[PDB]
Amino acid sequence: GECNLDRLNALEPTNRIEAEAGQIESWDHNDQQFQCAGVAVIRRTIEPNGLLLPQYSNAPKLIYIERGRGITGVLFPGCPETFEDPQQQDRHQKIRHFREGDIIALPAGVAHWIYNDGDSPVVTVSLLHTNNYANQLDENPRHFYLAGNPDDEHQRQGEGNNVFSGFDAEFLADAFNVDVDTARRLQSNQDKRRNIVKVEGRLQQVRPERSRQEWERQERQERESEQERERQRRGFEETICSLRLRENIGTRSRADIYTEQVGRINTVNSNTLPVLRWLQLSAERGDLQREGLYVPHWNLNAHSVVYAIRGRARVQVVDDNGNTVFDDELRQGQVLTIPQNFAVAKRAESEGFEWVAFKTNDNAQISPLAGRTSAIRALPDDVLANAFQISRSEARRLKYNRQETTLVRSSRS
Amino acid sequence: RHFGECNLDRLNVVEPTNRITSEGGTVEKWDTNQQQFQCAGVAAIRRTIEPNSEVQPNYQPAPMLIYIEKGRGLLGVVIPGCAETYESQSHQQNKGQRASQSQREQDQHQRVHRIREGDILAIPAGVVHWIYNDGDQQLVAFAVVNQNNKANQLDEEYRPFLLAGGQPDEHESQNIFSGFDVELLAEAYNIPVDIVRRQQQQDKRGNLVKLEQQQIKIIRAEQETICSLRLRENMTTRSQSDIVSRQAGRINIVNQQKLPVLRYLNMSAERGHLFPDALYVPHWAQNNHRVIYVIRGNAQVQISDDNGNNVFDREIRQGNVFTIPQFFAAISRAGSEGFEYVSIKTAGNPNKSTLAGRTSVIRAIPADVLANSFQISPEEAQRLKHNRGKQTLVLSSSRISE
Amino acid sequence: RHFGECNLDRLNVVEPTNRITSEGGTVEKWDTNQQQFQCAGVAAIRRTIEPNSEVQPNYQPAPMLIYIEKGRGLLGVVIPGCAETYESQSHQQNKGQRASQGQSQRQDQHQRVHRIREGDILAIPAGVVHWIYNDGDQQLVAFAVVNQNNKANQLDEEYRPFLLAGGQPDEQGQKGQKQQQQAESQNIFSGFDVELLAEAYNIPVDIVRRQQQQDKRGNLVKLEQQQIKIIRAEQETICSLRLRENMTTRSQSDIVSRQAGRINIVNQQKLPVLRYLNMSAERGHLFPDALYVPHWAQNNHRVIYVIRGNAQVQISDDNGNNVFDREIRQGNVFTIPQFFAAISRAGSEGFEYVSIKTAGNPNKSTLAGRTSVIRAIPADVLANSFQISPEEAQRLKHNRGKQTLVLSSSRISE
Amino acid sequence: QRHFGECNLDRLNALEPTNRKESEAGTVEKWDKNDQQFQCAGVALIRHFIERRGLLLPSFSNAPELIYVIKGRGFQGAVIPGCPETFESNSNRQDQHQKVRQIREGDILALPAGQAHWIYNDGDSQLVNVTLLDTSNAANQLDENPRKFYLAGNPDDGTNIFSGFDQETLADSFNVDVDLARRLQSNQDKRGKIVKVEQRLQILIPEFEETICSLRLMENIANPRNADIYNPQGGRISTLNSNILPVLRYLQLSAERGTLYREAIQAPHYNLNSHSVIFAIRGNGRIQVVKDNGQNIFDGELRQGQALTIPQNFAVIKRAGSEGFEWVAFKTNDNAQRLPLAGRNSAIRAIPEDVLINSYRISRSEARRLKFIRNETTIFSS
Amino acid sequence: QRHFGECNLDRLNALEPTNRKESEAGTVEKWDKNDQQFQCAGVALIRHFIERRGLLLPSFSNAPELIYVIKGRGFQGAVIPGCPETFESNSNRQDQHQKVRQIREGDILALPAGQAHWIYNDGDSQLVNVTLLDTSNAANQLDENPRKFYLAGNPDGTNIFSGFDQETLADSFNVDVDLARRLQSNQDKRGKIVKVEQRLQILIPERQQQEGFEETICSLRLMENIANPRNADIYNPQGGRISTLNSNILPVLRYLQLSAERGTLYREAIQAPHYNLNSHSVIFAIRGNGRIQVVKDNGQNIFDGELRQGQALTIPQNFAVIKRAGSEGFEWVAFKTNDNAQRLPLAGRNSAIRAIPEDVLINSYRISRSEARRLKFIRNETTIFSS
Ligand SMILES: [Cl-]
Ligand SMILES: [Cl-]
Repeated sequence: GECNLDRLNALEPTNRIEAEAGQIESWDHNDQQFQCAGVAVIRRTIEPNGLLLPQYSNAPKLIYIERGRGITGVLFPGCPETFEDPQQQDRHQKIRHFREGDIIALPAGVAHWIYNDGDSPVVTVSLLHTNNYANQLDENPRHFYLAGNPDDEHQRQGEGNNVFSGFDAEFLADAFNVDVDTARRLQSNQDKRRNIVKVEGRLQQVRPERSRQEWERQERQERESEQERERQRRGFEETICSLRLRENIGTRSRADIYTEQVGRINTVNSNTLPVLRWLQLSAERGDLQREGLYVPHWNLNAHSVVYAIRGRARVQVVDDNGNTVFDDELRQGQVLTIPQNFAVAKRAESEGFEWVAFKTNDNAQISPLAGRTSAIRALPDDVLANAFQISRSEARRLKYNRQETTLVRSSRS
Repeated sequence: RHFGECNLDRLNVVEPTNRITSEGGTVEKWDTNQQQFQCAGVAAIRRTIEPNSEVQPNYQPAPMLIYIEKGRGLLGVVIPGCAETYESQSHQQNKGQRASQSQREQDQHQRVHRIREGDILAIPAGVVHWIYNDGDQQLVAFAVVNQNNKANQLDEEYRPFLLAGGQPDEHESQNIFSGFDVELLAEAYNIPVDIVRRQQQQDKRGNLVKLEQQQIKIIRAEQETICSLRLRENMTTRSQSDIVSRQAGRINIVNQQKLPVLRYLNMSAERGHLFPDALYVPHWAQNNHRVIYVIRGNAQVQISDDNGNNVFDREIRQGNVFTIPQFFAAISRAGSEGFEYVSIKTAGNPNKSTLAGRTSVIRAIPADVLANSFQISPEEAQRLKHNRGKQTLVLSSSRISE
Repeated sequence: RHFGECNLDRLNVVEPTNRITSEGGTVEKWDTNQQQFQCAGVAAIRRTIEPNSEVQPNYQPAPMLIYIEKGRGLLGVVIPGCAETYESQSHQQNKGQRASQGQSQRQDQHQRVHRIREGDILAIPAGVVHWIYNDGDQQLVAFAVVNQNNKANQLDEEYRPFLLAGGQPDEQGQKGQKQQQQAESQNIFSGFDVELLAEAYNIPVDIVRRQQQQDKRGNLVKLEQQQIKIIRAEQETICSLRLRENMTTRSQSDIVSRQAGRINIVNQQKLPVLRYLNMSAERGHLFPDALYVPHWAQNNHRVIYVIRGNAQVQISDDNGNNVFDREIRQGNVFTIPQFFAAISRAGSEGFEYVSIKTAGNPNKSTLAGRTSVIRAIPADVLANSFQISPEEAQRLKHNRGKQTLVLSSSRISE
Repeated sequence: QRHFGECNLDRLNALEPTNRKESEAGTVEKWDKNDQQFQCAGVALIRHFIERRGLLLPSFSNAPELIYVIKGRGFQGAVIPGCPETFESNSNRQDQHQKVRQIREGDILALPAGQAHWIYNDGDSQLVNVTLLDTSNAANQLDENPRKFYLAGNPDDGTNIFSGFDQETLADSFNVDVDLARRLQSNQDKRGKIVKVEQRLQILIPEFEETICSLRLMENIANPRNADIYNPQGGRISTLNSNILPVLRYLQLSAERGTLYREAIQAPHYNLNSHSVIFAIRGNGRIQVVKDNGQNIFDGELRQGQALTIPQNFAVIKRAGSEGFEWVAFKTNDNAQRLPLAGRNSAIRAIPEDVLINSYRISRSEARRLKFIRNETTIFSS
Repeated sequence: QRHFGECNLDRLNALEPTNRKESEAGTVEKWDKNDQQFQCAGVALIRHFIERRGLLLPSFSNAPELIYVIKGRGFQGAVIPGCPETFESNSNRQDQHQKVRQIREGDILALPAGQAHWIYNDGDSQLVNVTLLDTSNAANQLDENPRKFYLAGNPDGTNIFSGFDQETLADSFNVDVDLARRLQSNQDKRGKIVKVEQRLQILIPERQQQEGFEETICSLRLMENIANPRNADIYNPQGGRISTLNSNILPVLRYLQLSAERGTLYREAIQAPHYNLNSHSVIFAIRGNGRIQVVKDNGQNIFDGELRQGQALTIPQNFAVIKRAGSEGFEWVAFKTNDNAQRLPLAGRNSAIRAIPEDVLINSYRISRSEARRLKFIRNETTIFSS
């Protein structure tokens, strides 16, 4: 009975790992609310020139980039290395660039590294879906490092904590056909830098730096023009191995649902990012203005793990007995898990509210209770009338008075 | 509890839990309660079938893959609803019929497969199967059951249902017909009670029985769609291999892209041949647990977990069984006689990442990322990526020439 | 055309349209404008490769199934993007690289090769480069059917092989490469500028000149010496796809009639890549005087290749018209169009055949025997349909007993 | 896919409702979801009795359900999230709502997890529903409890989903006066889950996300024109799976409707890939169930209104009494598959005589009789 | 899959537009859809020039299309049948429509057959589109003509409403006959691309208003940027970069059965000789120039020339092709006629020559072993070759 939850709580990180060039914070995956939903949550902060060591996990990950910009190398076994220096010097797999607003999907068992090549910190919030079918190992989240000497993110031959440390140095030297001293160093037995390490100088790799700067400068200038106009208005390497793993759900200009002056919701799911079909996960990015109201709704086929990015919202959650199981302000940095089918509404405070919600299904569905497209509107007038002991005229008010779908201005509350 | 969640700091080679001596052979069971098997969600059975003996038909609610280690014989698997397309209708019944023939009015049965050394057999969950050793040597079958397969809606208890036979007594558990009322079964089959009485008899013979009566009226190929599903595949690396290193060995991956029904079992198998002192590159399986069965030779195997702990460091020999958990890293070095093994995995499309060699994830990482990650020079990083040259999964000794 | 729409009043066994004699063997082509082949939308090639000879690597935009009638050899098929996992890196190679303290980015490796043998069927995906090497005792004889109407072929109906090497045997102002290469079929490298290829491959122009030379040896060439340096097994994971399957009915059969014969049906439920080729094959062995039950194919055309013995075959169309009534002998080729009804009776020495089919999941309806559509009709429906007694209707349904696809003679005992 | 249970069973029992909740216009009966037979199958079973003019108020559940209409007739409205309203009044003459379906005896209604629906009894007498709540379904991400989230009324005698919200949030959300928003919470409604409509119900009707709005949710399994198996002296069976009703491939559920004639036998068999939950509609039948080790775990009768769970692969046989026997069975997988053990198409018929001869130590004449003497399939005549 | 066309290709020419239709606010150019290479590919190619404040009126086509944004920026509104309007004004103080998306240089937009859309130039540069209309697609059950069904305006009345009686229009829309006749656009002489009044008002975040399966429909992504260097699939600092767009990047493409490629060759660099396994490739030259050769089945060269900006060339399925940029580099988009189009390189890493044993090459070309090893291994780059 892991979802018999009489009260929900806004949850903050309970463990923090400090490393040489960043830190890692984890929420308590043993909290009944995370057990109910089958997930673990972690927040990684990478300083400029910081390198998150190559690693893989037993669970698929959806990473939201709250702040900063950088590069990530996802390691697809058997896929050709298509980024290479000119022949006469290095070759490696494709480099992906991430920025604030990006969602990154990492299948279980796929190794990756991440590097902050900007001037401000990278902050990434990750949902580990430990209850995922792809994880036949352990309900607890596990992290397998390929390099370095990490601390366990959910606690606080070789002596190090990466996988090479579990092998005899002689075995590794033989396998890699390298000197035994070099194989010993694979074990990172003397490394004091923990999970995120500092790069001296610039990280060298094959990537389109020059053209990328010309492209980002062009967009910044288009953002500038648009901002100004607005104030004036007053082989198989091409296919599987090229699989897209990121989508910018924060893009200012994109919306799946939008009420002018009120709010917007952007969603990523398998209809937009194909790999989510295999991860069985999705995400939404929500922004509410002052008085913006996300009307009462329920998630039909998913838990919704909400991470408050900034601002504040009064959130109400109701279970199957009509009990209010949450009625409080959700604050920046906190996580609220909304169990599948529970009804929820969110009303921003005067400063507004932004959130990202990770949903435990490939194409998570919601049903609004009020407004256009709502469950109430699908009901016959006379079903409403007899169900609530009201007239058919009052029933039509409940159905049509609110002409927006999903997001609307709330003046009373 | 902790073993179920693969919280093990120490894996061991798994020894058969019990031995049943039947009239026609011996059955050894690796039960689902061994800690390594709790982690992997599997059970195993080794059956040694004497010449001219058969196994008693049985079914179970989880799928399994069977490796024929030795001998030759005949396998029956029934597929409900499929027509019986193996038959021995004679000219004399043809002529008898036409000479005066309708509904009110010598054998027919479903297809039987010749099986031999090196075959892998796919038994879907719930399908009835039986085996006949018609050879002059012992037939040895090693089966791994995926107790955690989606197909098994019961639980992790290994639960075989017998159509015939029972637990042996001197060279409880009885067949399902014993639980039915005798007269009701007779009426259902429309047969004399005494035939049902013989079906329900306590059978002290066991799970495997001598074929006292001759068996040459079984229809055999060597005398449709779902019904046409192929169930056996020869795994010898010498006839088919995905990786071949001239001086190191061969690997043959039998997944759903070789044997279609493995898509639905969500199970696969690998056969490997390591020449003396060769290695299997360090690696981890991304979407499957593995049960390894050593068929020839010996090797040094090491396994590491997510905290850098060595969890396995053993010389394994012929007949040894051990588990490699999903996500754990493993490496193998064959002894000076080489090494041969079969690996049965809990995915129909298994995927692994290798760490050394031509297709490794290390070669996929920029050298300068490796340099900073391991605190080595870019030149040391370059050798990590490139010193193995062309070899990927099976690696020649870098130490002992030959 | 009347043929392209299968409005054929008579079908006949189809003889090879071209015979091309190369240094290393012979190529026989059944070309697409044969009337039977226009109906079925197929081409066929029979290749007989002399021992220690190789086919010149080639590819084509339609899928192909290849039956190995005799011999044994090695098959190569390239899958773009798959790592080359057959290699012969040597201990001396390894030692050298390590001890130098200098290995970095700045004796062979190639893709998987398959042992093929008599009785094998080979699946060649459209567009895949393939080559054959006969390293065995006897001539290697391969019979290939190419599905020109397959969805993978976006070109047109003319059979189109592209040669990486070899050519025809015999014992804004464009810049004139077409004028230059001429000096009636060449490999694709002859169509490219010499200097461009040299730069692209980073090799001296001399090697490119030899690549582009007109090669009068043909499609099959004798090898200098035995190719001992090829690595062989017996010396998304599409790279692991199986492309060969042995059809011998004695090793596997779906239908076995002790007194009549055997059928082995190789569809996508036995060889998974057939799902994507949307082709399949069947091997049958009929005992003397046995029959193949009257039937029709619901979702495929069939090309039949007679591999042993002989039989009489009849084919009927939707008019009750006999469109085929011939005695068929070893080596004959003929077509059964989709939906046409067909029956065969083996001769005195039996009959073996291979059938190549334009569906990965073939479906046929039989008319006589244990799984026939006739047994599925109510007896009184048969009685009124045929104007026969209910007694005769019953006999139609049950006189053939437990046999379904392969039927013993009802009139001659073994 | 499915969530696991504990299937160590020694004795099955024929199960009747253990809890009964009375509403103004009907009763809801609950079988004991805690029973080990239901925990093994991973399901709960519910029966609704809806009086004339009675309305089962709109609700949704975290468990997918199959609802079998045992008797009566009426209307169902399923609320598809995001789909337009395609039933409407003639605007030049008011009402507008999503499509409604007539339902009647024999209908199976399939409801995905989280989908709201209501039901109205349009007939003259009782409308009786029996619902299978598949709590171990992959689509139920909560736990074993099959919850009912009511959009209206006060099932607990607020207690609908609107009761838990502040009236001010409700007023703003619907854009209505505060007194009208309070009525949503149904605080003083004492009528329960099933209520009498005023007069007659006024309704518009003619007189995975991949299925946007157009998917069939109902199909009749009792109609004898639909029979899959028929023997004039044995009975008839009709199966419902994704090859008949596409939505069942997403719900991973099947159903079977059985009629045995007097003294007839349903062949001994086992369910290859699912549990089977039997609900006896009418008549009575002797049933026998046998577990993995050959032990009989049920040797008794099933009568009207009783339920019996057959775990996956357990062997079962049924023989009707002298008036016959009718049931519906819910099966916990898409395309549930039976393997008969006797008769045509059976496992015994597929095994060579020579193997049976050695298995049972019978002669060939006895193995021939065993294989071939019952020439019927699945349903055996008396 | 596709309907078939004639592919007896003896000669290819670089192709430029042959028809042009001028509107008041732009220009629509059509390549010759009856030139043999487009008939063989089964495609038509079109280019729109949309001047500032120009509006490409709403229309749908029987052909699925891929639209590449050559230059500029604007908005696209696709009309998904049956889906609710999820963009709306704040009613608690007007407009309501389906979601609109900002588009810009390098965007590929995918449009199923039969689906209406409109495009607006929101910038000051001309907005330039190159659209591939896939007329042999299984989705096109008409014929090889790529038809445009206009919902408004007078593209030649000549929109869809023009052919209905106004009484039928009046009753259907429930409007007066004055407004119904307006639907027919009988007096409109502006063509297909028209100037909006002042600036177009539409709902979009931070732009405040003033004064072929359906199983994915409603939530599909329809656009992806293939020119952004950060999305490169292949990159060589002295060769260039390639980016492929297929159903593993954009799920709707699995139902359109189309792919695309965006290439940039640096000065003098080479795109390895190769062929496309499973599709035709329609190359449109975006900038610079490239030497290109195409070879057909019997080894004969059928194209030996240059491709300059604004020109298009078709490489039929399996024909071999090589490209070498000029001294200023070469940039193109290629539209490919299958889901998950795949290239088989003939030279370099991952190529057919490299997959073949040296011994076979020795006998194939009559070269020595040292020649064979150099043939296989001397170019160690993949796909894009440096200069
Ligand atoms: Cl990406
Ligand atoms: Cl989009």
